[PDB]
Amino acid sequence: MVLYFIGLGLYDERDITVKGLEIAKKCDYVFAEFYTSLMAGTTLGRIQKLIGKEIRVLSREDVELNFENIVLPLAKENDVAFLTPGDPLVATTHAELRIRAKRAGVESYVIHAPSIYSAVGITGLHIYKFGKSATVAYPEGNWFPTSYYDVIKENAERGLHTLLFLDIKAEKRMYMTANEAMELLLKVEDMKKGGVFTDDTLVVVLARAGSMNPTIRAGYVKDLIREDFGDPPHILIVPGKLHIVEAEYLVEIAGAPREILRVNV
Amino acid sequence: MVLYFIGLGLYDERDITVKGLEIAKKCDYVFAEFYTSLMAGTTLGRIQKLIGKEIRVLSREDVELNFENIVLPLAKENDVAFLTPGDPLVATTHAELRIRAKRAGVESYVIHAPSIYSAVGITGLHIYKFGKSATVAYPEGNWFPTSYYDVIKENAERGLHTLLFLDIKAEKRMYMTANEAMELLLKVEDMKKGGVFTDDTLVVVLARAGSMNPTIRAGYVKDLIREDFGDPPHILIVPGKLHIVEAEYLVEIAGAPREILRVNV
Ligand SMILES: Nc1ncnc2c1ncn2[C@@H]1O[C@H](CSCC[C@H](N)C(=O)O)[C@@H](O)[C@H]1O
Ligand code: NA
Repeated sequence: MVLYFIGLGLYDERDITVKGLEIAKKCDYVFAEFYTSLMAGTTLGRIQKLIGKEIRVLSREDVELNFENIVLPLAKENDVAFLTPGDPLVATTHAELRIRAKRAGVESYVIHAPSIYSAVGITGLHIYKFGKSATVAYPEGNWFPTSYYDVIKENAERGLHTLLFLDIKAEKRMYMTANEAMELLLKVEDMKKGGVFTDDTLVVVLARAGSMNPTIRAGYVKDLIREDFGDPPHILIVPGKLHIVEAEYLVEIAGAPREILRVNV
Repeated sequence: MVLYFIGLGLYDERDITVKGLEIAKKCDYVFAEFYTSLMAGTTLGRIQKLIGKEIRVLSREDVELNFENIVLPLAKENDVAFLTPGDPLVATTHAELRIRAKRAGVESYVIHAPSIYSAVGITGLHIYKFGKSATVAYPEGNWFPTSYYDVIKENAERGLHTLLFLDIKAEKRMYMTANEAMELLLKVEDMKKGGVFTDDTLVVVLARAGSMNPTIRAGYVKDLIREDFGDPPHILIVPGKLHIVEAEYLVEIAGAPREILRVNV
């Protein structure tokens, strides 16, 4: 009679909380999805071994179209868990799944876990200063989307930071690197020419947040565009004007050039 | 000879990640602060019991003025952990403490935990639609803070949601309720009269996120300003322009007036 939305956290199988683990262990059925994101620091096998339960993976369609025919029926006479990378309900369409549960007479509870939305605090950038967030999508065919560029513009204009999620093809396991995101943004700049993203723009790259050894690099596009940040997933941030304390952290921790202490403050 | 920043999570001791628990267990010394937030469902004893160590609790002054004199010296010869509610680097100034660590030749690692910043996802409001954040601070003497009012205005003009962290005076055991935040906001409106926060403004209250039954309520200020949302901590959110599914969730899950379903696109 109960459905548990449980977050898996950032990087590996140990990123789930103690509460999430113990609750999952007591569930009769455990489902998971890896289409909104993947756990690059672990495998399904390692997660299953840790939880001690067989885990049935669900595709995007399984969830978006048939959540009520696959997960909810079991939740009527059993304790069921639905695992997702990060913190539950962060992915835009997941909150609606709770309405589906209610509609079916099923109780649902949320067990939180670390999300990149909060984990980016490791970049030293004040989290109250982040503005609207966006996702950089690959152009294709006659389709060349650029809304994420306008997001950066509206945020930076008000001195706010822009968190940028990079395109991902979970099924094909293809990730968009920060390098690719930068090249794309430079391309969008040439078309819109709004003075939003150029070789002189300061950016921050966060990779493998949650791991014990994340990659945190900050610098100008002209110097980072071809730099190797390691294996995905990569997160890109376009800071607004910096707090001197933010800049100092970026210099001392993320290896940013001293130049930002005078140029971007 | 290392220093761990380890988040404890939202509500109780079980909100710590498995990674944080296992690392915290093997540390030689364990320090912690409980003034940046409130973990309503646990006690120091329960935390110590879970980690199996003696925890030395530090005050804001101990940290902000003497972190390098109390914590760092021990990190040079041992493995030290510094625990904090939620995520250690979110809406705190703890990030700067990593600079101090580095300058003392001490390596530091950050272990994230669920934060209120991402937990807002449980309100049904799209996480990427949040704009600049702010803190409703208690007036002191003749000093009446009001900047947070302007943040709401700026975000609202952009159709973005506003997350409002609520004040806390831990040494006086004072935790601002959403009710007090609303009262203070109406007073600021009377002063500025920008039509930003009135009896008719739709707001959302999230109380004790991290618990199994958090209080999630949405509605007009006039109706919620005196409602009892239970014990602290609370956060207040003034949504911007709503998507239909967001309104649907607020109505079905947060008990908002059915009339907000009719969004004025
Ligand atoms: N579980 C919870 N429920 C509701 N509000 C919470 C909360 N935890 C923190 N807050 C809010 O945030 C304020 C502390 S700000 C510090 C936040 C912390 N580092 C984190 O990552 O969550 C509180 O005064 C309160 O307004
Ligand atoms: Na945000």
